[PDB]
Amino acid sequence: GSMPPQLHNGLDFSAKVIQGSLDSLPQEVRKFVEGNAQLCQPEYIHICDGSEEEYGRLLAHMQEEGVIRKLKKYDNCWLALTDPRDVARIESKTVIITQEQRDTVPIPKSGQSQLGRWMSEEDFEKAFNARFPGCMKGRTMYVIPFSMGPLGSPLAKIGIELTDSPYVVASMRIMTRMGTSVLEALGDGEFIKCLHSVGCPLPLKKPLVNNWACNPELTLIAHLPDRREIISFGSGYGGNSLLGKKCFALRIASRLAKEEGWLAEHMLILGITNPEGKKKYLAAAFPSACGKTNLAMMNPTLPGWKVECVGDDIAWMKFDAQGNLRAINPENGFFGVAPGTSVKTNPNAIKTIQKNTIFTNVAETSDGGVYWEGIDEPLAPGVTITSWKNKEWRPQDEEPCAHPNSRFCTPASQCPIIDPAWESPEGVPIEGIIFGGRRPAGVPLVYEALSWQHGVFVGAAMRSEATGKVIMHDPFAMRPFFGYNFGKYLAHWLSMAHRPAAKLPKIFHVNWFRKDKNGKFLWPGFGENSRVLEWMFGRIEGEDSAKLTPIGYVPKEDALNLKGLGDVNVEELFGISKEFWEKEVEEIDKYLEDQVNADLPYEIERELRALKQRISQM
Ligand SMILES: Nc1nc2c(ncn2[C@@H]2O[C@H](COP(=O)(O)OP(=O)(O)OP(=O)(O)O)[C@@H](O)[C@H]2O)c(=O)[nH]1
Ligand SMILES: O=C(O)C(=O)CS(=O)(=O)O
Ligand SMILES: [Mn+2]
Ligand SMILES: [Mn+2]
Ligand code: NA
Repeated sequence: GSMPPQLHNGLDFSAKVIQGSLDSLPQEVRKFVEGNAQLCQPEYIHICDGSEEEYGRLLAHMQEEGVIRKLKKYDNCWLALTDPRDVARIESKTVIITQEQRDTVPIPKSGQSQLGRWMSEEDFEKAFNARFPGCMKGRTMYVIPFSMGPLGSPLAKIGIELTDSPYVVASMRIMTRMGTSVLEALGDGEFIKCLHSVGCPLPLKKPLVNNWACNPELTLIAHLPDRREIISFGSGYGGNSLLGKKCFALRIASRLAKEEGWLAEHMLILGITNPEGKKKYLAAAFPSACGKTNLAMMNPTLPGWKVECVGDDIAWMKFDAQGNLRAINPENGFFGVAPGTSVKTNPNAIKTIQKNTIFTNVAETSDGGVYWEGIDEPLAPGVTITSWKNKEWRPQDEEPCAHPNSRFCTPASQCPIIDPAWESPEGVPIEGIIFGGRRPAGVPLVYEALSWQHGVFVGAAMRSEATGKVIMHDPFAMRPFFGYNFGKYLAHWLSMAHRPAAKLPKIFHVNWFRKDKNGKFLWPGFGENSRVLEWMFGRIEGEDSAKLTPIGYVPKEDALNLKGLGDVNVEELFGISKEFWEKEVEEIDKYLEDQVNADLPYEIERELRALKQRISQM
């Protein structure tokens, strides 16, 4: 782009560029970079090229500065340990800015919205000016050009993330497609503007914990959809700092999707092939910490079935001209929870994460490997553990060796079951959509919606045990992620039924988490969930394998393959109690009335009425 006009030499940052050229950038990309460099005052500007030489130089830089350690047991794997105040995506510090609040959340009838957190433009201006001026002093501003989706896909969109964290650059190279080829594809096109700072200008005003810069008291993750901007300050972690993932590919993208006729969803995508050589793609929305990654990478127990992974967390979907709902994974890697990952629960993740992977907040073994609760693989006599708090650790310490939200960040092209169409620009045709969460009582293993409207209500009605327990509402697994008013999002989903030629997927709801009276899981889950997927497959083919109930279709007796599982308390796992469901519909009704209020579509109110009526006839 061109040099800004100057009476002095205070606006052109060319002398501080240590990789790339401001003159090579598209005009509007130059203006974004240089305007924010003026505000944030970085010492240098590094324009990322996405090369393997860059990446290795970056990793070396962080290793020299003690920001990450090499895991010498594996091939090109690394470990970062954070400040314990900065360990997760933080919804209480996450906002969306629009002129009118109702564009962002429905105005609730009686209570405070739980469907988003609106901030006015003027309050955001104050917050921005209290944070960003001078915030990169003494640091490098990295410029990360990235594509969400295969480079060129009709469904793909480009962002530019400015950050002062080399951890963010390395993680974005895995999680997105990053570098010079993205700038060449973008040209003078539109892009999402992503600004990120850890909020710790040098010299440091406050103590640095574990070599991990953050500013918990000023953390703020903001989204300005009308300006196509995402501005995040004070956290270096996950969905707060890797701005392509939740901030772009769910919050900004769900609003662009509403504007443009598509969907952006917190869904895995998988391909499943049966023993008769037929393959189908499924999408599934479960809340965080409710097993999407385990399902997306399943190793099925049933012989002759195969599952392949297209993505594990975000889906972008659009009807094509033929009426098929086509989906892409806009991500380029998996940002998976590490604890609980074992050969029993996710053997294909175990395979994937031993090369080219960055781990955050797991334990390190003395021979340079990784450990966490639930890994279920013993260490040789002699090998010791350093916990994620950087302290010698043993099991008699009561605290976990890994933080419960610790992650791996691994390339998708390495997974041994990555689907052969996972980067197809046309996307994959979705034939079923699965909702679900953690329900210890009342909700059976699987049911099928009665109609598309009923299915949209079942997404709306989702609830899940918080991870005393509380049963939270998390409609469509999107509660922390709606880019705009949920009522309008329901209308958008309902409207897909009115598109001529639309081939609507079947909608299901699952529950892996039902417990008996003693608190034991009724269903063994994991790869045995292949039995539930086989039933859903047959359903999509029209098999006569369902029985009607008040909450939807369930498997007929004998319809699930439970060979090898004769031991299961089938009475309890599939049972439907009038008393539980009368209470459930009352909670659903109270939630939708308060939280969606004047923006609740008629058709969702009608499905609530019909479910109440069907339960009343039990
Ligand atoms: N009982 C049971 N637990 C399951 C099953 N599948 C996954 N889990 C549990 O789900 C958790 C793992 O899910 P996460 O990786 O946290 O879930 P996610 O949906 O991928 O979350 P995000 O990556 O945060 O969006 C662990 O507690 C697992 O034991 C299943 O079939 N049965
Ligand atoms: O919280 C989630 O749903 C996640 O996938 C982790 S993060 O990307 O939000 O950090
Ligand atoms: Mn996951
Ligand atoms: Mn997620
Ligand atoms: Na650290």
